[PDB]
Amino acid sequence: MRECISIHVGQAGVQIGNACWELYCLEHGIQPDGQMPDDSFNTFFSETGAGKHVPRAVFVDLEPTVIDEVRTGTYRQLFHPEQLITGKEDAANNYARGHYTIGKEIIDLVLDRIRKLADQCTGLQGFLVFHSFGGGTGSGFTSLLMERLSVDYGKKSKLEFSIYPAPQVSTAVVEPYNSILTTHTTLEHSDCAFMVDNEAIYDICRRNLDIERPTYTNLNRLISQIVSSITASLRFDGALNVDLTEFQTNLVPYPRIHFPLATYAPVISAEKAYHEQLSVAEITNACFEPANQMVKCDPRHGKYMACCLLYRGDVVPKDVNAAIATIKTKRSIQFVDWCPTGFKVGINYQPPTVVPGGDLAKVQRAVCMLSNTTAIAEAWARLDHKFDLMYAKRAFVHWYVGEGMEEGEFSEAREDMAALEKDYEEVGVDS
Amino acid sequence: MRECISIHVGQAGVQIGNACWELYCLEHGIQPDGQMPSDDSFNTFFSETGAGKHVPRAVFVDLEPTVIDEVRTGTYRQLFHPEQLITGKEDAANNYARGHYTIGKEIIDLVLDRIRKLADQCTGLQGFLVFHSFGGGTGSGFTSLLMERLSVDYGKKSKLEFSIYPAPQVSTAVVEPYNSILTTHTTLEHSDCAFMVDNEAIYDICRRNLDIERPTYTNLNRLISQIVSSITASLRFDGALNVDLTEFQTNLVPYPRIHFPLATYAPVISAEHEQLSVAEITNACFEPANQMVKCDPRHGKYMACCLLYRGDVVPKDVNAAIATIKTKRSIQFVDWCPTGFKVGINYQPPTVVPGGDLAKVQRAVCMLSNTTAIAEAWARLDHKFDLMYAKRAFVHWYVGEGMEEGEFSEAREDMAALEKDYEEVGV
Amino acid sequence: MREIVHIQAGQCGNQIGAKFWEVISDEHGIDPTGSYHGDSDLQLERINVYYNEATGNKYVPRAILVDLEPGTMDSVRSGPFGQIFRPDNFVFGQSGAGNNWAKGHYTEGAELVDSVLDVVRKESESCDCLQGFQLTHSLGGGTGSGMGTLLISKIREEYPDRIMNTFSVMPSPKVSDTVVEPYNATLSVHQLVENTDETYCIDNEALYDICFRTLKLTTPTYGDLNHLVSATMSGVTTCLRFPGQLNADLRKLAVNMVPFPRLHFFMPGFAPLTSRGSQQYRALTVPELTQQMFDSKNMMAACDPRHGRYLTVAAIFRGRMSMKEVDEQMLNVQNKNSSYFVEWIPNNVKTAVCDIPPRGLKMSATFIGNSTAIQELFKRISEQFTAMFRRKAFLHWYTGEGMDEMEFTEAESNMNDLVSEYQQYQDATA
Amino acid sequence: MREIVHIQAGQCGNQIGAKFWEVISDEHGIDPTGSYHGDSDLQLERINVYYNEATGNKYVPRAILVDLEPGTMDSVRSGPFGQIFRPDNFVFGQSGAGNNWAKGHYTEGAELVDSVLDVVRKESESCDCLQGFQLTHSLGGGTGSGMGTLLISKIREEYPDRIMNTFSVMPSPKVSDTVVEPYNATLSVHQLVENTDETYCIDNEALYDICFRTLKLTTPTYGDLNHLVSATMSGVTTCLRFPGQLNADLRKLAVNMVPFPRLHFFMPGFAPLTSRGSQQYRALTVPELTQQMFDSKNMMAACDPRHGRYLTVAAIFRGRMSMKEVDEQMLNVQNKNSSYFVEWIPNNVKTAVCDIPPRGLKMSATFIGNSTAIQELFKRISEQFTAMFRRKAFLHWYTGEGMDEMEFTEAESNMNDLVSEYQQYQDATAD
Amino acid sequence: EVIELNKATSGQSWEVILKPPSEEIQKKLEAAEERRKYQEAELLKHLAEKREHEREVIQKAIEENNNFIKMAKEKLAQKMESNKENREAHLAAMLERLQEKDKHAEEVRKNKELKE
Ligand SMILES: Nc1nc2c(ncn2[C@@H]2O[C@H](COP(=O)(O)OP(=O)(O)OP(=O)(O)O)[C@@H](O)[C@H]2O)c(=O)[nH]1
Ligand SMILES: Nc1nc2c(ncn2[C@@H]2O[C@H](COP(=O)(O)OP(=O)(O)OP(=O)(O)O)[C@@H](O)[C@H]2O)c(=O)[nH]1
Ligand SMILES: CCOCc1ccc(C)c(Nc2ncc(-c3ccc(N4CCNC4=O)cc3)o2)c1
Ligand SMILES: CCOCc1ccc(C)c(Nc2ncc(-c3ccc(N4CCNC4=O)cc3)o2)c1
Ligand SMILES: Nc1nc2c(ncn2[C@@H]2O[C@H](COP(=O)(O)OP(=O)(O)O)[C@@H](O)[C@H]2O)c(=O)[nH]1
Ligand SMILES: Nc1nc2c(ncn2[C@@H]2O[C@H](COP(=O)(O)OP(=O)(O)O)[C@@H](O)[C@H]2O)c(=O)[nH]1
Ligand SMILES: [Mg+2]
Ligand SMILES: [Mg+2]
Repeated sequence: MRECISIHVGQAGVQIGNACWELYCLEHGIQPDGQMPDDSFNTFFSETGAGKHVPRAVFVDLEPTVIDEVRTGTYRQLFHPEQLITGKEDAANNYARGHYTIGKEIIDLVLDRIRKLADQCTGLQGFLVFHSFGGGTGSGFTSLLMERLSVDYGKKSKLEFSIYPAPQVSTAVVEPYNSILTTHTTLEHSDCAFMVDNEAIYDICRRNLDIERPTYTNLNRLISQIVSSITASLRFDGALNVDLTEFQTNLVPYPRIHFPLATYAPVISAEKAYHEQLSVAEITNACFEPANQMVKCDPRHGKYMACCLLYRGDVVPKDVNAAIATIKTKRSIQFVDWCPTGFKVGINYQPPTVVPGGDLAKVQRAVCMLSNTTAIAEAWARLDHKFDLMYAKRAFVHWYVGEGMEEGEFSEAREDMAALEKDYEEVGVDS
Repeated sequence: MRECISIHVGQAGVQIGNACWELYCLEHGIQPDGQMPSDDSFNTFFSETGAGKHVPRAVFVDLEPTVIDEVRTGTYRQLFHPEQLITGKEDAANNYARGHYTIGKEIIDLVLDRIRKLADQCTGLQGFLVFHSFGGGTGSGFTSLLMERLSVDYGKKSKLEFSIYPAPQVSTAVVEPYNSILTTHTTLEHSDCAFMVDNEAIYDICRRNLDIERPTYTNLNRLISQIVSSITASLRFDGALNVDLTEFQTNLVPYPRIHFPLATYAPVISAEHEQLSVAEITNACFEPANQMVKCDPRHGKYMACCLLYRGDVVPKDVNAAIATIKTKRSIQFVDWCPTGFKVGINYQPPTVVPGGDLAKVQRAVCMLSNTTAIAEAWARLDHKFDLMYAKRAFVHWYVGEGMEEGEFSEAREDMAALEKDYEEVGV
Repeated sequence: MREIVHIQAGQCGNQIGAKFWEVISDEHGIDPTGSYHGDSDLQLERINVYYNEATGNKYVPRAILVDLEPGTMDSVRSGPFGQIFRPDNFVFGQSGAGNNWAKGHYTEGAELVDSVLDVVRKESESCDCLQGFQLTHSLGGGTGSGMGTLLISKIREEYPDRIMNTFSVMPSPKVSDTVVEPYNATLSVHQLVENTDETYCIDNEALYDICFRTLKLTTPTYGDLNHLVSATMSGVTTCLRFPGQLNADLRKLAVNMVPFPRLHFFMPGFAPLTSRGSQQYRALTVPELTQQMFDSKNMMAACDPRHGRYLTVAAIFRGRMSMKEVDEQMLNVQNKNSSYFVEWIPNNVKTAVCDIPPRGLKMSATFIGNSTAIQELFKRISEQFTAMFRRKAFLHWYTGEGMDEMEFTEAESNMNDLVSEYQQYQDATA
Repeated sequence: MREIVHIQAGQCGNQIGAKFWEVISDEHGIDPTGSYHGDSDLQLERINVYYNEATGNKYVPRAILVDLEPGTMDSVRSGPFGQIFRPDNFVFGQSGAGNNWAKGHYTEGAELVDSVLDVVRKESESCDCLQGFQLTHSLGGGTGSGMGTLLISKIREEYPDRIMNTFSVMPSPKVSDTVVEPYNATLSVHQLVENTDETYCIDNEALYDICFRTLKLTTPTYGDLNHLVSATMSGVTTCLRFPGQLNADLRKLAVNMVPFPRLHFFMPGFAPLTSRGSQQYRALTVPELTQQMFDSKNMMAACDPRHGRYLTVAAIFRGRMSMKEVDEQMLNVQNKNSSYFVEWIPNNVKTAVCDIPPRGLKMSATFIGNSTAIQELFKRISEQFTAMFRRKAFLHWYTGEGMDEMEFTEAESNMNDLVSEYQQYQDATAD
Repeated sequence: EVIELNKATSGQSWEVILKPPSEEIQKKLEAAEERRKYQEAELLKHLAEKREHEREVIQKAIEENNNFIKMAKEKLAQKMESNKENREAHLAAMLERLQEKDKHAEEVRKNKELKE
């Protein structure tokens, strides 16, 4: 009952998926071989007659080298070989190759493997899709997959975890093109999308974890903690739970306005030894500090539309209610005039788990806030500007047109982004 | 021989019936098992079985079983045949329309069949005595349905009522004024004589004369039963005044619609004082504190006056008492009626229930007078009706049970005509 | 009129419902196994109203537990009196309603409703004389609100001859779970106005204010709020559970309290207001009990009674006290506050006295008032509804289930009519 | 994307091609017999990109040697690594091209092209995942230029789906007095603009100037020039040959370096510049390495980068060094020389670091720049072309092979268009 | 004046005058039953209209989902068709350019033979 199928697309999707499933195994006491010496964890893990716990997940990439590491790694026994799907050559950082040229060759196979997982569900909640905005596969193949999932599963909820590009850790010059093209194509097929700005995570690792030059492993371990907080409400039976349907109804007022800002606290270096444990009020207040956000933007000069607080660890409702009561009296946190009771709270008793050999310190209690703010439209503005700089000269466009795309798709996608930025302006206006 | 069938409808009718039949048993020396070790006069109210058992010529009816179930398991359970105690499944929920139309239709034929069985055992049935409240859904609704059916099945027979008029101090429902006017309208042409008992008058008599701080229905009913017993004593003993039911109509009712006599009783003394004289108890008959209905006869006109004495009373003392009342009091009769009194004396003294509140007395009197002052009771009830009906408050509960809104105004118009009739007779 | 069938729907309904059964089981001497271990013969006289007698001389609540997710009912089963309930009476889905009235009423809940009705029918058939149904639910969620009102509709169709009574918890931003609570509440009130005979309005705004202001609890929890609700529910049903002069039944209550069919929303009140666990060091006098029960601070619906007029009132005093003193004080209240009682409904205040006091109190008083001031509660929901609906905020979650914007406009319109109806009788003169 | 097929045409092509295989064979631990005698497991990880594995655990270059005269290919066969090449892959004529582009493209070379394509086809079919082709040649002669561009055209027709990459040696009067080199170069550039995806411009003018001025060799020979070419070729293919974060392939390089299809001529650069068979007594620091590779003296094309703007840059540092220091220095270069990088191509400088340094150096840096300053090279060839064509000098050599004067006019016109397109983007602004 | 002295074993009576003077039921019950029966019938018909609306809601939800699938199927078929046409055209144009080169090369070789 109430199953969730995770789909990891391209390098970023796959590598983040590795970090998430490794963490889930530690949280639930599942060994790398699938043996588990609550039952809520069955939403993410199926069980075989041999007692093996297998992830309800599919890993897909157009090149084999990333997924080949999963196939030969520590957790190779965890996944059925048919859950790990690879092609021969990648999308060469081109949205058009992930969507058409290369993607078309593997799409049917992927949908068949997803159908097999869906058949094992007695009450499928929906899908969780992990991908980058910048990759040719992460952008192109994900768009193609989302469109096909809407045909095969109608209106079934589809949630994304999208990696927003950063110059500090970029892989291609055309990432802004792939980001706008995938955003345009996926917009009507996604119900809720959690964006993760790689620059925000990079900054958090440098400032809060004292890592001079963060690696993808450092970034992914932090991301996995946030993804775990979002999914903990589905994998554990706590005091107050939030199902996928409760996330969407509480966070998304308008279909297009579906990009919540995630904030997590506390992020403490393992090497720090005198810090006494932070209270519910202290960690809750940290959720309104820009230094703890997953996307770089300024909510103080924006309006809130929704606020969801996901606590984990030693947390009691009395302390949460007191912390929320003081947030309500803060003039510096402005809600839109059309939203009378903007809060949804969830509490999971299981404390935050930390990976052995990791960078994060173990804490008694943590919280992840998912807020719907007009300030997130700053992330779109920055991406659209990069797109405009290149597109004004038609730089690199020939690579996409060479793969059968029409130049008109670029302006159609960009017009949709301009309309989206306009939508965020309009929702903030008083009635 | 001339028999009388008593019909007790609803909680008030049944519970008063318990008090009356308990008192009748004590007065006639009948035990709770029906045995009478012993005067044929009591046979008007009691039939006899081949086993020597004396059984009341009575029917107890209620739309809910819990009140009559107490009779079925009580002290006097052996006195009544199971067929005389009739119950339904659910009550009228304080709704006249529910008792008269919806729930009442389900049990009416059964009740008439049980009454027909009692009537078949009579060699000269006089008529019926009906006990009921004005406020109850059953007491109001079912009684009016029963009275209409009795007029069809028993045309020339007399029907007398003992009706409990509602009081705020002991009320059970906000819609009692609606039920009272609806039943009064429907029953008016079917009743020959009706004795109203205002619960507020009985309540105040218990507080004032019996020192009971908060009277119960048992206290109220025991006092009511003494008055009912005084009225019916002439039918149960070899009397001379009010010896048959038709005599009540003859002596008290000059006009068919104006058939509501005012009852007054004396003395009411706490069981917890030298014996009062014929003059003292007779003078108490003209004191409003001793009336069964709250009103002021001093500002009204009499049409008839009946004095019913019980106990150690001789005509010489009664005549002397009346002679002094004439010279001291202003008691005004209508210009078309003789200023006078019909007097009855029954040598049997008043009986009191052992473990009761009333003191045993050597002599007592009950006055039944037909006075226009009783129209004050109608005025009070009509006013309460008007306040609610002006806003149509609660009317949907009656219309939901099949009654039409027009029946409310038809009933109210009849009450307005009745109040006008008392004014025409008393002016 | 004897048996009542209790139904509890959704998280709130099952939480206050479980507390209700804990409270009255204690009063009736019923332990968590269902065995009677009391002393008074009066505890058993009318125990058939809420309990069925099972083999082994056990007493089983005539209760049906409903939810679209297994979570809350697992918590009920694990609770203190969780084992007392009939296991076959737990009817639950797996999907949940996601605080969506449309999911509870039209889609997920409509798939479970027939399973519930089967349990209702089974309980109803074992009644010698069923008087009606009593539903506990919130109006802000999706199951209690959406599925609860769907259940009421289905029950009215199958048992049109029985009374439908509800304990409806009204939402407040002071104690909120979802942003769409005003939508769910408006859509539910629209159903209640048409399909219930009596509704007890339990306002979370009032319960929070009582806990915060009067009881001085800086951070009130649902457990603190539910202590006030269980106290009210125990009080309001005392006349049904214990023998008394008032032969109390559900129909007679509606007949005497509801002058106009749509105006059947009652403002409950309680005195003394006590906090969870903390021991009341003094007994309240009859005059204090009377003053407090009529005090706005003691009302369970966030409405000032002095802003309207009482159409009708039913007051119940519990504990050993002077009935003469109760009568004098009640008369005094009416004479001194005559301008707050409609003049056109004579003798509109009924008082009952029960010898058995509740646990922890030597004497208490419960109040049931049909006041025109309740329009303030509906105006509050209506304002919250309009603030969102004017921007069509979150509407796609309801239209996604097949609902039309027409249905929102109609529910809002009907609630606005209900408000103007209360105002009409507030202005009405003798 | 794994295997690359190497082709070397003409005297120059075979000479630099042989040096390329000598250099990378040494780096990969391959001896002249084809046996692996190295130590590092990293030498073999991506060996398959350039080498086929033969029986006896031998490694054979996936190279095809072409020339219209037997002379050079006898010298290759007799050379140090001459025996490593597959004997069936030597395809040669007898006639020669006599530095006549028309002979290589239309007559003598057209008679040999099918024989070459047979060998290309055989090599290509043995590839699990062919990336593309790499051609080494000069543009001044007749075989490398004429037949080389004919080969590109034929290969493009048969494998339109693969990448075509060339190492093109540009002529200079300083190095060769053969008067018709400007004709052959213009005719070749005309072909390259249309049929290659990426071309590394190796200018003999730059190589001569480096040898003469910097290395102080009064009389530079081809062996001296080729030392700089083999250093460049080793550097620009390091990412393809060794495992790295950049999952380097030929297509991803084109996609990220070429914003406009015709502008695919790269300016390679190297640091430190060293002389043949000479021991380097000192190691160059990261700041020195960075400064030098962006300096005009270190460019393999005779163009001053400060006379244009960089559209895109790819840098590769080799040797054990601080990646933090490399990042700081690269950022410093961009911040201090911001006016030499186009503003309308965000994030247009990519850096890679390989632990393996080249032979004789503890650390080095290779640079690949797509600069608008390359128009100086084409303007130089164009001026030399016009000087001759205005007099119709030596034209009878070409018309004697069937060519028309029209073809000369068209090739000159196309190269003049290429120049004005570089100028257009040099002048382009963000606003 | 005392008149009419009546005597009996249990007591006696007299008068003292101070001063002289100067199918239809069945018809009503059946008409009320028809009103109750009519009211109930109309209320249950009102509830039948409610059940009809409930059917329409859950069926509208199904129809919107089907239309969403249908439009997404058509949009995707449109995208993949336009892309195949474009790729086919780009490759066709490339091969035509190379066919022209082969025609030119033959002309060059033919021209060489004529120059002899
Ligand atoms: N946080 C994070 N970002 C990553 C990771 N891997 C790549 N990225 C980012 O994702 C973008 C590049 O997309 P990729 O996922 O690597 O590529 P892909 O989806 O496999 O697509 P192609 O290889 O182009 O076919 C850049 O913004 C990278 O910095 C990872 O493991 N974690
Ligand atoms: N004196 C007296 N009045 C009574 C008694 N019981 C009830 N009443 C009054 O009768 C009125 C209500 O009528 P009930 O007799 O209780 O009710 P009902 O006739 O059985 O009808 P339902 O409404 O169907 O229960 C009120 O004014 C009561 O105070 C009683 O034993 N004695
Ligand atoms: C009297 C206080 O009782 C509270 C109470 C709670 C719950 C229930 C179901 C009942 N039942 C009930 N049966 C009869 C009545 C009843 C209630 C109120 C009245 N009213 C109020 C307005 N004027 C009256 O006489 C008259 C009768 O109430 C009564
Ligand atoms: C940066 C190392 O480049 C040396 C090099 C030489 C030869 C080849 C075939 C590669 N291949 C290759 N695969 C990916 C890339 C690549 C190169 C440059 C970039 N660019 C340049 C501007 N901004 C970028 O992110 C992004 C990706 O280059 C890379
Ligand atoms: N007083 C009270 N209100 C509650 C309780 N639990 C939830 N609520 C309220 O119920 C509403 C949400 O409905 P809920 O019953 O939780 O959801 P459902 O399961 O979909 O019916 C909100 O107004 C909450 O404040 C509780 O135990 N007590
Ligand atoms: N750098 C370099 N240039 C060369 C070499 N050999 C010849 N060249 C140049 O190549 C051009 C002549 O082409 P060449 O390859 O000798 O003739 P082909 O055999 O007809 O292709 C002139 O620009 C020469 O300077 C060499 O080994 N290295
Ligand atoms: Mg990748
Ligand atoms: Mg009754």
